[PDB]
Amino acid sequence: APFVCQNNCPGQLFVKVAPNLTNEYDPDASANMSRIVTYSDFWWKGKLVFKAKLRASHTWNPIQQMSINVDNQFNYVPSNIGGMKIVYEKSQLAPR
Amino acid sequence: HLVSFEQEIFNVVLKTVSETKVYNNDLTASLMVALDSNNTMPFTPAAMRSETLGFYPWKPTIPTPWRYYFQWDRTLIPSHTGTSGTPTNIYHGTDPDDVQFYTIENSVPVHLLRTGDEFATGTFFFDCKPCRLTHTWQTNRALG
Amino acid sequence: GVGISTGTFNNQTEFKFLENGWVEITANSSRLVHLNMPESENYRRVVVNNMDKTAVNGNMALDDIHAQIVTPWSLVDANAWGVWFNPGDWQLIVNTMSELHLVSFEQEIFNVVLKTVSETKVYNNDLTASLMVALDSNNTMPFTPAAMRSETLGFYPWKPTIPTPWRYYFQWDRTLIPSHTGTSGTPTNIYHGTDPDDVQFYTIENSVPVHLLRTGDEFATGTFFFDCKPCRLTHTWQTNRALGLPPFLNSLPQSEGATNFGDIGVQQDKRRGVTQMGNTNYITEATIMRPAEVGYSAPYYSFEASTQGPFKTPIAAGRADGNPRYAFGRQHGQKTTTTGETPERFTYIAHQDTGRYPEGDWIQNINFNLPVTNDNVLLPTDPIGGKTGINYTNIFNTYGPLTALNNVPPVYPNGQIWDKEFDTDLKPRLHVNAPFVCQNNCPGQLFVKVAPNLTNEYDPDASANMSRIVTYSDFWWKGKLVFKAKLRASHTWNPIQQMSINVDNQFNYVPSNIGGMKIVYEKSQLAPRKLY
Amino acid sequence: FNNQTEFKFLENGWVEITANSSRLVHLNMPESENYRRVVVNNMDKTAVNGNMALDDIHAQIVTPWSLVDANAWGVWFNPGDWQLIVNTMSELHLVSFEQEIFNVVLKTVSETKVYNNDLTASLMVALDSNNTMPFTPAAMRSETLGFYPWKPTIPTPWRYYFQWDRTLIPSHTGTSGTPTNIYHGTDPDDVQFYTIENSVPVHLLRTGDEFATGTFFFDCKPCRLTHTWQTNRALGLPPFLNSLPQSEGATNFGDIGVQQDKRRGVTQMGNTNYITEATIMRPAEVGYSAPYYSFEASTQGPFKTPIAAGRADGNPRYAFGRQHGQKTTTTGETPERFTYIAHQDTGRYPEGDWIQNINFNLPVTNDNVLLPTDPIGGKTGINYTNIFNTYGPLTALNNVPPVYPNGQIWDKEFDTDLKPRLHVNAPFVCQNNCPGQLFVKVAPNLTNEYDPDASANMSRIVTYSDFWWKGKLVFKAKLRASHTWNPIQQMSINVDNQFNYVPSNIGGMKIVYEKSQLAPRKLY
Amino acid sequence: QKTTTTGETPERFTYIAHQRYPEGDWIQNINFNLPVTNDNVLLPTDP
Amino acid sequence: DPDDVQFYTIENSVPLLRTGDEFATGTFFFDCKPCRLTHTWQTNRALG
Repeated sequence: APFVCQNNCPGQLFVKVAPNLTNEYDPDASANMSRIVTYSDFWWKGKLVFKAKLRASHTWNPIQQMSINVDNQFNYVPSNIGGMKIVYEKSQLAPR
Repeated sequence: HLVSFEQEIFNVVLKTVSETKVYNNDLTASLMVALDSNNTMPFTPAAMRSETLGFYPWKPTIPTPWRYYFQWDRTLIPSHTGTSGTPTNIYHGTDPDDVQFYTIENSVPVHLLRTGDEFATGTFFFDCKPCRLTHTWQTNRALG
Repeated sequence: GVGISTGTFNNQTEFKFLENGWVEITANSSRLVHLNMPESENYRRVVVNNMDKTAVNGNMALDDIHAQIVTPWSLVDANAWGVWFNPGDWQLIVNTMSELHLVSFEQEIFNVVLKTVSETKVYNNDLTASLMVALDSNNTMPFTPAAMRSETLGFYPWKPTIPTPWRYYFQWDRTLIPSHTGTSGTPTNIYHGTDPDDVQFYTIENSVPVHLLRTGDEFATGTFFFDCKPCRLTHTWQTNRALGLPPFLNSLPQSEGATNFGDIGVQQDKRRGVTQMGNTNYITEATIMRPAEVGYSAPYYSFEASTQGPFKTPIAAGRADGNPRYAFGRQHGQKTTTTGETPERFTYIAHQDTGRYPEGDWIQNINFNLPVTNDNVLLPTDPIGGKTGINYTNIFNTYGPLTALNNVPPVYPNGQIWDKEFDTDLKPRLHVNAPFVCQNNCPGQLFVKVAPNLTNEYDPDASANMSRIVTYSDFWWKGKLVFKAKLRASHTWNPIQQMSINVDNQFNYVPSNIGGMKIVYEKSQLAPRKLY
Repeated sequence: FNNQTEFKFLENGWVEITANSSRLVHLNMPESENYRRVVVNNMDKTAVNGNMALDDIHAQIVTPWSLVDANAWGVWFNPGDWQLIVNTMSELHLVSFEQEIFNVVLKTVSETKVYNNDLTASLMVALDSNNTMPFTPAAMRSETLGFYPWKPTIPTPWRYYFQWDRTLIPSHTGTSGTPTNIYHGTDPDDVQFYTIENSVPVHLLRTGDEFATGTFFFDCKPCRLTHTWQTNRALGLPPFLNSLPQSEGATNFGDIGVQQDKRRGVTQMGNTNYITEATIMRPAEVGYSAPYYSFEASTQGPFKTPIAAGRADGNPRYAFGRQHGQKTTTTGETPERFTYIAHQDTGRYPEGDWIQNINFNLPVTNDNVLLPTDPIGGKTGINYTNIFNTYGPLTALNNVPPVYPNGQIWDKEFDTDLKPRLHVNAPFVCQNNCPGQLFVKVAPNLTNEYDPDASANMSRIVTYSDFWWKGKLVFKAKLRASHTWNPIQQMSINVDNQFNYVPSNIGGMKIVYEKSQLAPRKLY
Repeated sequence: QKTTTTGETPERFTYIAHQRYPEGDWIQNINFNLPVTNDNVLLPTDP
Repeated sequence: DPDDVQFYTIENSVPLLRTGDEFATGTFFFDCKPCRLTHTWQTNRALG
């Protein structure tokens, strides 16, 4: 990663479904618990916040930059049957 | 820089399946949720197994089924193809004085969420140094 | 909780006759709106190519090629007069008002209900699941007025409504070279190209915030205020001959009968006056100067081509060869008990007399012989380019610094109310499609989508989309469009034209008690207005 | 001296660009102090039949002054800075402009040659803060101050058009005789002779003193660094596709559902039923067909009727020299040239234009349609799309992009009562008043041999000057945002274009055209 | 990966980050015989 | 290589003199750790 938390990081978030125990089960059984077929779905939301410094031009020459071109164009729009992709993108472009 | 982070889980629904299949709601049972707020459990991000939440907004996602990697004892002497015989390749179990067992239910508080309530991770903050999105070409030949 | 409804149905439109000759018209409206789930949640890029009907020569106008991003969301668009005012209201406003403004607009969704299908089909409420709703309050999405396809909400209060599935244009290249029946060349027609310069893929989920409603809570767009210019409910009759002072008459008709006429006494070259003919002495009403030109001629049935294919050049006014033609279905005014697929159709023959008559006009040489020889005059029947049916008026254009024009009239029920300004640096002077143009921003388009009601069958790896429980939603939309309008006046001695229920048209309004209703079109501009 | 550019940041995402530019400026004394009324001619070439387009006849007042003009982009921004301006920002406004001049030098030549110092004499300078002199922007002739800081540059000798009368009746190859091709002199009512000496007060400068302006403040409306891609066909709501595809691959097109004559919608023209994407009503018109390569005759001879946006025709072609961006190591006199194929889709494509008769019988027959293939006036080349004009009240246009480095920045609004809606040459047009031009001249080092009775030019010692110049030009601009899931186009250094931006072995340099309006914008 | 492809094969890539060359360097004897003799230099070619 | 290009000029980056006038810098201050003249006596043979 580019960042590492020195003291501590944000907490690890765990989720589990409480058992829908059937009436036939009781704890004296040796076998695994008999449950009703159950599933849960939920909506998640979060907000990372970054601080960033806008660059400034110090060379005379223009720097390399990330750009759509004729070749890579269709990577960034869906297909007929609803496909999507996310092609990788380089991340330390400007010459220091 | 990293500055702040938060989460919330909201608009929960729990459901059950009746056998064709028919789909029904649940309200008495709960979605169990726990936040390891002090990094007590072994720190194990999902990118190691490549199972973080999906990247497209307009699609459901699955959370990774969690496991943590235990203590164990094993030896393997190297060899290369064309060598005769078989190397010493044995598993020995565990060092019981280094073994540790972790469980959520005694390590972390649990919220029994239901179809009607939220859980909100508090606004965390970071101490991270500047990342710098630029690169250097100068080798040792190009110094001075 | 679930048990309590939240909002009240209301179509009761009311007239507040405020002070000093202005009336504030609160067009409340309400409908029941029915959504099915999307066909699939994935955004699809689709491209259409009717090579079949446009490989045949001479079918240049039939072209339908385009690309569009078929989108899971649906659009709830009220931008049509029929959604707001009933025929009694329109009778009133056209007969009694002169000028009209657009003040403010509001929306709220309430009483949302969501249902799923279980085995014949048996239907139940899913009290836990959700409807997604999203307002583009900043107009980040491209403006897509549904009236141009007759896809607004339905114009009847009592009958339910279905909202249009949303889609928007995505850039394409095409050249279609024209050809006639009997051209050998088999012209170039190539369906392909998207430039990287121009790609714009917009998604609701990223571009705007979204609310996840449940059966029990409401969404309300706050009061958005328009800024627009006035619209005139009155029409101008003076084409250029009827402007200014008429000539003086020396011999008035002595009889009462219309078969006799009055005479100018002074011979045509002895007359006084001002002219725009530097080398000719005759003064005649076809030649006397006038302050400026009313109306403008334009090349009629001109198609022109830019990067995205050929298109019809719009014209600001008509004399039918320029007046708009409308087409619409059961939900928008066709007699609802009719079988069959053919949309009802009308052409709005506007009363605005500032049109042109391309069989009436000619050009003649600067020497200006009065009895023109054939070589010194270009009649509208003469060929151009050797073609027999094409004449000079098809190429002609008189638009100038001098040409005055009226705005497009309202048209009831199928016409638009508002449109958005083009984001060009140089703005056009009028819009052919709507009377009012939002200068700053238009009201946010409102989008809706049944929240995915997943089965237990979803995974990261499945190539197929998620296995959806078949789910549908019905919600009660309510809108409040507030107009402001001045009352008419009575300058003339003799009464203006007014809308009325003449005995023949009567049973186009009162319900054909077999079950049907219709909504016949009404002229919007009735009274005359003096131009100069 | 300064040539740094500073990007100060303001509240809410505006940015202020303080562009500094400085130069070492060289000026020889005039050939003569005589104002000259020169009539200029190419009589034989324009009198050969068919050569009307090359008609150069004009009259001008040659002046004993030079013009210091900073009115082009390359004076102020370098390729590195222009990248950041183009690719991060959506809108741009001019704020303010000032000049100042410093470290004047003044010398004479004597006889190898000895280059004397002449601290006694003076350099002559005139700031036209009163906007008296007719505006004569050097960008159109590629004569601005040079687009590099380091090497010196020369200010161009100044001149302005006099009035003239000319007629040139056109004729084709093989027409009989020579058509009426005459210069009729000038009308007395139109005459305008100006002199700097009675238009502007003149400062005298020496080695040891300096000059500075006040800050001109601009009133201009925004230029946009983004382009509109939608034409008429892409406005509004697409038709609903009843039969969506079932496979990937471009061969699997989608099919709009119900037949042509039975679809719903609105059409502007209505004697026939068909609602199609060509015929569906759209809110307005983007662009317009201008009559292409129309030349019109004035009192002062023929001229090209300009066009608002191009599709090559109508797109601007710049010709420029070594001081303004041609590779300075080159020898010879052929100027470098580029045609700026602008990004805007506001143009028009004449080969797809067609007209058809009112009746609209659907598969059209030859006698009821007019095509670009078809003659007008018997001329087998010229077709109706040349004489066509569809400027109308519904036409909408986008002001001209910036052209870097040769393009002009600001330009003056014409004094006419009815003013044009856009200018062809400059993105910004200044309404109330415009930057005062700056003129420079060298005072005569008269010989002792001068007297007023001699009718030849005044005898002078060979004199020349150089001086350092410093302009400061301030812009305000707005930063863009990620309105869309895809990345936009951007300017970049790549394997092919890298050597354009870095010097040669001899240390010469070049500057290459950078497409400005580079990000897409939602039109409707 | 393309959401609509079938199959179990993952998509792979490597980050050629903008920023050693083992084939291009050597270790030699301290005495520094400039036209170096075989025994006095160790090269990447050498087993 | 195109990513690596860094062309610089004094005139475009950095902010005149004659006989009888002068130039001066601002006064700089360092924050370096001190240099020391001590001799470490432990060697490959001598340790502890």
